[PDB]
Amino acid sequence: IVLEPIYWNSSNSKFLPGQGLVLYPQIGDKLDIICPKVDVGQYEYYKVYMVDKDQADRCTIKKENTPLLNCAKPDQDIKFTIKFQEFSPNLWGLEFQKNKDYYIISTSNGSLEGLDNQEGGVCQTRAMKILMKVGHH
Amino acid sequence: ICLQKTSNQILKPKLISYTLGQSGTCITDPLLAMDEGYFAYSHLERIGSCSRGVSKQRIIGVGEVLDRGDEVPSLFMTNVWTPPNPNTVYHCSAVYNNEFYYVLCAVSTVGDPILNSTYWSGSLMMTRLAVKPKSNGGGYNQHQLALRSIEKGRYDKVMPYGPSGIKQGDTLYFPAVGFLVRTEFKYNDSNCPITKCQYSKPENCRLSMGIRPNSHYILRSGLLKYNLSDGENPKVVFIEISDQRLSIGSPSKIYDSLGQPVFYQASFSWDTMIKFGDVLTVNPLVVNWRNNTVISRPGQSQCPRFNTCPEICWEGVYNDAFLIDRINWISAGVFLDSNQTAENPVFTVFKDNEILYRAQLASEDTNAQKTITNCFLLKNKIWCISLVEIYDTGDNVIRPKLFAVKIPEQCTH
Ligand SMILES: *[C@@H]1O[C@H](CO)[C@@H](O)[C@H](O)[C@H]1NC(C)=O
Ligand SMILES: *[C@@H]1O[C@H](CO)[C@@H](O)[C@H](O)[C@H]1NC(C)=O
Ligand SMILES: *[C@@H]1O[C@H](CO)[C@@H](O)[C@H](O)[C@H]1NC(C)=O
Ligand SMILES: *[C@@H]1O[C@H](CO)[C@@H](O)[C@H](O)[C@H]1NC(C)=O
Repeated sequence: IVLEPIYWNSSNSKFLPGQGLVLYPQIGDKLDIICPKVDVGQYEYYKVYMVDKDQADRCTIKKENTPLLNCAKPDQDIKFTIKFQEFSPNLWGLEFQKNKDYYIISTSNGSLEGLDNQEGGVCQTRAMKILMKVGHH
Repeated sequence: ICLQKTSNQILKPKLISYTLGQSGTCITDPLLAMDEGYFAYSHLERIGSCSRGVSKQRIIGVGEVLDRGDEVPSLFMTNVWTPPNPNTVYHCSAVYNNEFYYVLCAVSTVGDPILNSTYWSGSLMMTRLAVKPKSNGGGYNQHQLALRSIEKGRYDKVMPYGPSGIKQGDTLYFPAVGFLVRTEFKYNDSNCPITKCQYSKPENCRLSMGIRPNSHYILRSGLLKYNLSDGENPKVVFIEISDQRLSIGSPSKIYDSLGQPVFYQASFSWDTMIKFGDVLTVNPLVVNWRNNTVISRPGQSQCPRFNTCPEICWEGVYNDAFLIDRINWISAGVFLDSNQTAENPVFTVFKDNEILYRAQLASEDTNAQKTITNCFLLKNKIWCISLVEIYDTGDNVIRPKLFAVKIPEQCTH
């Protein structure tokens, strides 16, 4: 199934203040995460990362991490598409398996000047985090 | 062969018996090489996930490509070797010469050398396997070397990096990569092609020559030369790719087609259109890259399919292409018809600016990843065999499939 796309922007009510955005994707499903271009409010800048549970809990990213989204193009929708499977164009050995939890956060603050902030940010202040409880329910 | 563009279903792919399970395993890190009616093959069998499952067994095998009985080619394994330790062999690459295959691999105790380059010893091994083994043939059938002498110039370490290479007389050339300390890398940022790319910065090309922008090393594709006339322990000599349309060192391939070598380099960064072309010179290595505007591969967000603007990224899939007509520059390969997912393998015959005809190998939602295509003659007809990493959702064992595809002579349905 193609899951409903997730809009990575601070207006999204699906980022619940306590727990962030929780979903239960199944193996074989697909999901887009999109940083919308500026059109109501001004552009929100983010680096978005897949991280481990501790990093999600602590709202921290490590130098070793590579973004899954680099939202820094105000006039362009930027999309990341995931299929929940073993293969991908990812070169780091990252994949998806049933009964495992995966975490996506940003410690950016939304401003251009805070794009590369490594701690806190919207992960902390707005619960802009995604928990993917793959193959669960 | 059919030289016309057509939507007729003229390609008729055949699933052929695999060269060679248990539930919950993945057969991964494949190699297939073909030369002179023979092939070489390797894989890693893992228990669990394709990326991080426990390493169970590494196979390195050779055999013959033969008519299976109905004028369709298939692979018949004749000689298999299993390294003692499945955890320590990486990045094998194969070259055929004079009734043997030579398989060059990295030996590592620190994991994949690409991901832990600073700690990798630089150790290499060469395995020689007879394509027609003998009864009690000992060292004729299977013979091992550690490569002691390695000439790498400015590069800190060098490694095989791609499935297969070529022989010229008794000199082997394996696709390879050099690890160069990044502070030693010479690059003029003014050369980064950003004139049509409003968000690109001059630095993007240089920063993207390593697996991260601040990586200790940059990666430079090239060849490892091994001259068998040297004797029983030849040196190996690295030979860098030229800097024309430079992209991060990535799995590559040099192959003979119709009398000349051709080089293919996987697009593992921002230059996502197919990188391949006739080899102008082997040493120094210069490749007359095609200006191909139609073949690409899936990436992720920064460097997805069809991207041409310099970006800082390291992502993509190896999906090679095999020249089948030099005069008209027509080639064949299996490409993944998706922007950012490893899905939907399609066997495709194409020119620089035009796809001629194609065949979906499975479904639109079938998972597929690395593809390795080699073409040859069987009883006067052009055939291609493509290894395709492939599976469908729900399969309890993941393992590549082999597809044989005859190139049609006429364009009529
Ligand atoms: C994202 O959220 C802000 C409010 O928090 C809103 O003003 C802005 O318009 C949103 N961006 C878009 C383009 O939807
Ligand atoms: C390989 O070695 C032989 C014997 O010395 C030499 O004649 C030949 O030129 C070498 N071939 C190369 C370097 O391609
Ligand atoms: C591609 O174009 C460049 C000129 O822009 C040229 O140097 C090169 O030879 C072309 N490649 C081929 C195979 O024609
Ligand atoms: C794939 O990417 C291209 C090029 O950016 C785009 O035009 C197309 O809409 C994308 N979506 C697909 C193939 O579904």
